[PDB]
Amino acid sequence: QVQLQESGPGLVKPSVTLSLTCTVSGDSISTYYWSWVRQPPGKGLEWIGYIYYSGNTNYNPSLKSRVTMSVDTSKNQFSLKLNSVTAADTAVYYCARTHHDYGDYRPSYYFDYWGQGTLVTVSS
Amino acid sequence: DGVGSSSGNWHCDSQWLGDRVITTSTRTWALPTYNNHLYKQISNSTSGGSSNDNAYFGYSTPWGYFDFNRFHCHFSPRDWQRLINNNWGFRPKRLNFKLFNIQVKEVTDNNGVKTIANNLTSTVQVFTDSDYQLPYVLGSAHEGCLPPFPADVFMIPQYGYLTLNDGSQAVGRSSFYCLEYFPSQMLRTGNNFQFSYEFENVPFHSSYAHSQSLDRLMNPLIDQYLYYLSKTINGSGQNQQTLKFSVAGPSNMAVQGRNYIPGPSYRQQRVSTTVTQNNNSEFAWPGASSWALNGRNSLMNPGPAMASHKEGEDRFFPLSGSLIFGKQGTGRDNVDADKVMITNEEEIKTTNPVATESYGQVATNHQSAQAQAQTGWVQNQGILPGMVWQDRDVYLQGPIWAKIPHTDGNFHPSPLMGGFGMKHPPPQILIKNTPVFITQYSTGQVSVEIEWELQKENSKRWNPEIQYTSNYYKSNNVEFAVNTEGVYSEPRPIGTRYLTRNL
Amino acid sequence: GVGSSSGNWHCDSQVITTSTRTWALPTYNNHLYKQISNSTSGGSSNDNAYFGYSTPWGYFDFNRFHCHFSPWGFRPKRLNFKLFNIQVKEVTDNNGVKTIANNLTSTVQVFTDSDYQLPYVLGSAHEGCLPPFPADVFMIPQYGYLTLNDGSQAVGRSSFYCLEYFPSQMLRTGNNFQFSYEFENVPFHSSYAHSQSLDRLMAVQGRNYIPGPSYRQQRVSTTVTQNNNSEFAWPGASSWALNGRNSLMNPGPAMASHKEGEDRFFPLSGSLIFGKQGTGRDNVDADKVMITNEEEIKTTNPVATESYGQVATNHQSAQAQAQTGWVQNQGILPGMVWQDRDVYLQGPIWAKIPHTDGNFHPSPLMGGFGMKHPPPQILIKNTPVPADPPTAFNKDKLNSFITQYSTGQVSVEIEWELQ
Amino acid sequence: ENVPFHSSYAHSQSLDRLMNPLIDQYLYYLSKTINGSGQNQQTLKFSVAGPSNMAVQGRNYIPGPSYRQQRVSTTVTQNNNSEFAWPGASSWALNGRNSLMNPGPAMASHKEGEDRFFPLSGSLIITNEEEIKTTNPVATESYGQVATNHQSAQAQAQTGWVQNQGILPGMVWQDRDV
Amino acid sequence: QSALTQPASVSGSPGQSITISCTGTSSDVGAYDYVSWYQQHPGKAPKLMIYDVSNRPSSGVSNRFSGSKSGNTASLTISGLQAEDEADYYCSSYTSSSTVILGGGTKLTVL
Repeated sequence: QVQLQESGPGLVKPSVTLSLTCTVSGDSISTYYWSWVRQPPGKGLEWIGYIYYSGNTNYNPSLKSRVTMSVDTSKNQFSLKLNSVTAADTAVYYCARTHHDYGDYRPSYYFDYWGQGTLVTVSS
Repeated sequence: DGVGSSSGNWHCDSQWLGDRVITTSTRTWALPTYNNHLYKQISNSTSGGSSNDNAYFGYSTPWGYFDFNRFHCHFSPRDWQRLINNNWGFRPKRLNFKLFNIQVKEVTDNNGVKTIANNLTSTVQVFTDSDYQLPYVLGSAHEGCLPPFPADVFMIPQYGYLTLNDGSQAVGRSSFYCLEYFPSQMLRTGNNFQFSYEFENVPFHSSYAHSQSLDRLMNPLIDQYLYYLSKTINGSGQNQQTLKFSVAGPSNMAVQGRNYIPGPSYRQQRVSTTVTQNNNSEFAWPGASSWALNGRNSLMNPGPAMASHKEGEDRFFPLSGSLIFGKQGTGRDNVDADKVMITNEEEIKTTNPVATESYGQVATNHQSAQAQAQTGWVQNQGILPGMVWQDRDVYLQGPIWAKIPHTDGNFHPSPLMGGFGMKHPPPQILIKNTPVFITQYSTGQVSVEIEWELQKENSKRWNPEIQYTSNYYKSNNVEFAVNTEGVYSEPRPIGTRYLTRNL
Repeated sequence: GVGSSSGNWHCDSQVITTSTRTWALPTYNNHLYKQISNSTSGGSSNDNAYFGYSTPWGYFDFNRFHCHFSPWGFRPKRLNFKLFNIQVKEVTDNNGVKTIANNLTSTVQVFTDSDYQLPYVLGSAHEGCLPPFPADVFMIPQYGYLTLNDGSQAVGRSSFYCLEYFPSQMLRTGNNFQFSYEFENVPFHSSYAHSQSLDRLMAVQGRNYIPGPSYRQQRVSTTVTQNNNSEFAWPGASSWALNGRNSLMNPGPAMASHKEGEDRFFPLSGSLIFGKQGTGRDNVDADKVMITNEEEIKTTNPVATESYGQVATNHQSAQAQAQTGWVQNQGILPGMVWQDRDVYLQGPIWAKIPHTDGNFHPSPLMGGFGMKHPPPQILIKNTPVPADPPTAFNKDKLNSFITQYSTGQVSVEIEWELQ
Repeated sequence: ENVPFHSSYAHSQSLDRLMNPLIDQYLYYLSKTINGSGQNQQTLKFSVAGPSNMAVQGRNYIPGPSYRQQRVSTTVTQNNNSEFAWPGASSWALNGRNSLMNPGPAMASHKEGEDRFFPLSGSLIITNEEEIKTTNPVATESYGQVATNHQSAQAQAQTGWVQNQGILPGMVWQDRDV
Repeated sequence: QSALTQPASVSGSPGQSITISCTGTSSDVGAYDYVSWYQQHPGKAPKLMIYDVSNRPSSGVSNRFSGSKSGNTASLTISGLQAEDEADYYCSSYTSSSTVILGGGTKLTVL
């Protein structure tokens, strides 16, 4: 019974970094990867990147220069930071758990749980 | 006893009685004639001998040999589960081997067609080396074993051996062994072969993971009566030297005194499974850990037993520090990481230093008024008094035993790929078709029966263990079973360490 | 019964030593098992991170030599242990004064772990020992244990033990408890100093054996001026990393405290340091503590602050001058011979060899007798007595107990073999 | 008193040559780390351990313990033109005193095909221990190389030479001949 | 890396099997068996349907969905079409550069 919940701003001015947190409830961050996926309205899904409980992170190459993620295991939540948000950044941001079996060397590519999603608007 | 009288039956089962398990496997084998009945010198320079490190000299023999030295020969995946979930340890006891239903087929090739008919008077030669006089090749983890799945027919591998060399050249002290110089037992189609073997006493392999770590063994509620040095200065300024001593207690656990320290380390380079985190250069060979012998460099593989990675870092594995199996149908050369199965030895973190980390630090000088204290890193550490360590894990795909080299001295003879080291392991069993040349080959049945001894757990742990389990999954195929084409596969490497113990 | 004695005081040494003390056992954690971590303690740091449990149980620890002794070789043979004259006292704290009265019916639970199924905390050199002077009344220390942790958190391999789940013996004020224990065979600890040195058995002569292993310690002068003006307690200290946490190397492999002539130096973490009577907990000067020295083993063992020696770092040639380098740590070589660490009046007696695939020279590094089956842990608690429960039924566990504690006597008789 | 037989034989096989030449190992090793000749090339490639590349094969046992020694040539010209008899020697210090490591841990006197060289303090005087070369490491050589760092996209992988090596589980060795 | 390619829309009459394909390079779909499919309804989060090319999650996915892969192309087959079936579908794969890439998605309409 993992339940993801994320919170953040509705509206954000341009050239301002965007911060978003996601709280895992009913289960812990544990040994799983934790990903951020954004969907612009009427557009396809895009994988921003994920973070692991030990802080190891991987990001989308296109967004890699300006994206920072952080996990906090005590508060049982993880967050996302985006730099220089513009018009393109407006999206629904989902925080989805990415399946990973601890201890085997198997890439973790797919999302078996999802957050409700948050709508972020970049506008002046 | 005759041509039309079966000389043996088919046994394929496992019996669990008390503390012992008796597994019996039976397979169908096929023995070609090798080297056209000849003994041919072989060397690197017959292959071109590209490198000094790869230089070898030896001989290839017409004889084949039976290799049951992997666990999937003797254990179904259900038997292996029933074992590793329920037991703290196991070890072989007795071995009973049988060869029977010998069938020799003579082949006649004329134009495109070929005829295969029985050759009734033909013989097969089979003997065991029970004095260990032949070079023992079964502890090198070569292919050519009995198939995991009982319905497969396997080809008997060819025997060969290596002796002293320089470059590709032999030397005066090199040996040559004729395998006809051995009394052996010849079999026609009605004869059969058997012998029994007794495993020499070895320790139980530890099929468990420690529930405690070597540095945490203390009572967390109580101070030690030992003191440690907390401060060498009073504050900021000239001439502040002092000696202060705090007592070691629960708040500062890194400074408490301990009776035992982690086992030895020989550092490995770590490779990430996320390739972009790895360096953009060719470091497979140049960055490897190696040991030089007689001027030749050999990779250290897998090496001493050490945790594959530091906790929270599954992605990294030591370059040569692990055992890497193939998936069913994997290629021989330059396969991708999804084509192989990399074992993980993380269960030994509790007492073994991480393989890709330094052992620790030491002082490099004498501090004094003018000189600051200086520390180096220990990249490799050999045995020190008060070390404890775990041996490497064993796998369903992995080897069972190895032969301890006959030598003046050795330390902790356990083989570095895992399993049970023995000065008198199960003997080699050599087999060939007696020459007549007429094209000829044989086939038949082999049964191998091993008694195993079990060490049960009495554990008082309240919460449930980790067990090995199949997931409840919806898949096109079921794991550890044939596909729609009849090809058996072993999806993942299964280790022995699930149950836990106190340290 | 109530009006009789279950045991007689015995305090004599014959070699057979006997000790007897008076103890007082409180109730720990209000009769509960509580999960502890560095975080419950304020969160600490990475080297200090731990996860475990604290139990209501206490335990007896006689593991120091001054418990059994008043002021060549020896080793324990047999152990005899008795517990008697148990008194369970109750406390009613009412306004100005607390009232203490005998609760005659109450029980005390005791069991030994003789299958070694609990985490074994006795070999960690903790306080809580029987006091060295026979007339002192000591408090019995609380039992707790540590498990696997990734941090302040727990992994799925972390285990939880309940001590109520062992069979134990219940003792009222008339009942007593005894068990006997045989020590396993251990070598005689060598209570002597060599008269000869390994090298003088002359620098260039050939020799059959070599000095033992080393892990070099930093050197500290007891004259403060001769030490460097910087903070090097931890930053300059020898350590070993395990699963990504650095633990100080303490005391380490047995090594000579110092070279002949300089006795003002001590290895940083290489020695056992003890406190003087009444010494504070934190930041006490060099006079408040006692710094041991292992000078006597300097015959077979290298100096802890000295390098082990030199090696060749290259191939000399007509173009190349020979180069050497200092060996800061040396593992075992065939042909080494060494001496183990000395035991002290104040020091530990035995330790538990961890259950592992392999060990080398299992003798514990702080001194004493390394054992697979050491003297078992002896666990004790006051049986909880509930105060009056409600008169309508409720499913919750009972959170209200009578304030209560117990006292009694402890005798421990160890036979010793001499050389 | 009860003692083992002195071994008076020479092994006909070497520690790194124990395997069967004809048959491929079922184990895999990491043969290639980059696609090559380009920017941002990173890949993991594995190959079956083989007869062709015996150096990378997994092994149950490893060579015996070594302490490095200086190498001396009988020919005067090959040796350095200086007095390095004591300064270049390998020694162990006990109680503030340096004692020469004579003879020292058993090690091969020289590599195969190198009759001229002898360890500075290594052998009894000039005997040779070429017989134990198959199991024991040469006394004038590094034991091997270890990794000295964590590689990364920023940092190349490094190694260092092991001049002395203490006992490791899995080591085997021969002792010095009488 | 570059995105997986899918047809913009597909439609099928109720009760008839339909297939959606996604094409990728030899580095993503072609090299690995790491392909997953997600089904998304408007105003809701995507739901995992296929993982590991043909595997389905233990609960919440009917047996009417099946994944498959050939060469550089992966495919999602829905049979016995229902009204609930119409949704947006996404291909997703694990690439050679250790990153996750998805398809553009295809909208499926049931008549």
